[PDB]
Amino acid sequence: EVKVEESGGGLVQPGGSMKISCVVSGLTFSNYWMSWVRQSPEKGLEWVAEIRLKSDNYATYYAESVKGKFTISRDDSKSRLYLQMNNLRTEDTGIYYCFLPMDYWGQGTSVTVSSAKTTPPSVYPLAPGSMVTLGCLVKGYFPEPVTVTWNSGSLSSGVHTFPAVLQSDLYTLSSSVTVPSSTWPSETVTCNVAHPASSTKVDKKIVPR
Amino acid sequence: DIVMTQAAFSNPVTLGTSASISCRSSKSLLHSDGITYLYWYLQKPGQSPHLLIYHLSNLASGVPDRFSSSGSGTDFTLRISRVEAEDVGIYYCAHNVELPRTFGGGTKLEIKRADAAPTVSIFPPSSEQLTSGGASVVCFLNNFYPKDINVKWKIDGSERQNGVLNSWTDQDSKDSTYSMSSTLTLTKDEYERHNSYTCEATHKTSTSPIVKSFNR
Repeated sequence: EVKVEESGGGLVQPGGSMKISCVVSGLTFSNYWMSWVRQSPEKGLEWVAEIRLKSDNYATYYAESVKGKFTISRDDSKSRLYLQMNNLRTEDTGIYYCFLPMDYWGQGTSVTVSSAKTTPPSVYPLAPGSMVTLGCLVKGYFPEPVTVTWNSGSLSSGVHTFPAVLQSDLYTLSSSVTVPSSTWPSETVTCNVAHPASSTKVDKKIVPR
Repeated sequence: DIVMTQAAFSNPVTLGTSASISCRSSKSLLHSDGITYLYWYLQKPGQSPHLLIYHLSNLASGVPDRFSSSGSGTDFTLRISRVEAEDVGIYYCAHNVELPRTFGGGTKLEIKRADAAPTVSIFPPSSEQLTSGGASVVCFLNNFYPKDINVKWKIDGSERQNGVLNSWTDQDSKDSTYSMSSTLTLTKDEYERHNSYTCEATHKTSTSPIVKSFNR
């Protein structure tokens, strides 16, 4: 039905600019108020900008925390909402969601504001020296996020991925998969890792040692 | 400005019994039109927020009738009557009476379930990592309950402390368990100066640790 899908996130240096967007389907975009809400661990959910309709002369509103720095706009013809962000600071790091008050949220796009450089992950297989537990170690990347899937997202049961831990400007995480020993290694188990910031896509097959 | 206040946590709730999450506002959300403009959102682990309740008591489309909400202009209560494992997540209150739009800090629902020992797996460094000059030893402590747990590393029998990084999952939406990874990271050079590598998991489910080891 209603689908809200953000894009444009990434890394930028303090003082820099970024423009993010989202496109909405399954409703008539031009009839809905649009806003941006960001989320971070230290501050929670924070509404930052909102735009009204053509009939309201596209009236805009901003949180005090960002007024002067953010500009919200919409292209009704493309069903696309934008957020232009200037003089970004590290505190502006977070997941930015399109939020159509009050009913709909997007998937989020991640924005990192940092002087550290983008670095792609190194992906390593975790294979053992009824059931068997395998894994992938995803090491040495910046910024977040990565996505980890197994057998291109097909293998979904018995999976969990651990939160990344930052050390020394680089993140490491691992993902765990538990399958019947009748299924591996007789059939293949492959972890798929994507780090969009470095535009990296890596598949690592787990092979017995 | 309106401040929405809710507790970060709630008492762990047994499956099939009721949970109750509170919120309060700094200003009445009861409008002259008779509607109390109070909303509840759930954010399940790894997901976006989704609307549960609008206008204080009305269920969003698809939301189970296990969910219900009541309140005044300033004090509100979300009730989940017979909690399921799928219900874990963070529940946020919000108002719709003014800009800025503000949210509560979120209340995390935890499920109390039967104690479960971890399943422990240890993994030697990959040949790829070794080629690169690195050596990470990984221990998974999977699907245990309750959340508290301790891991100890040993190298050739002696406790090793530094170079170890730990990470804990959120409570699982299917089995209500927790998991933890512990990673010991060494240089290839240091790794190849020792032979035996051990991780030991201590959990309330036994007075003995669960010990996993390999020989290089």
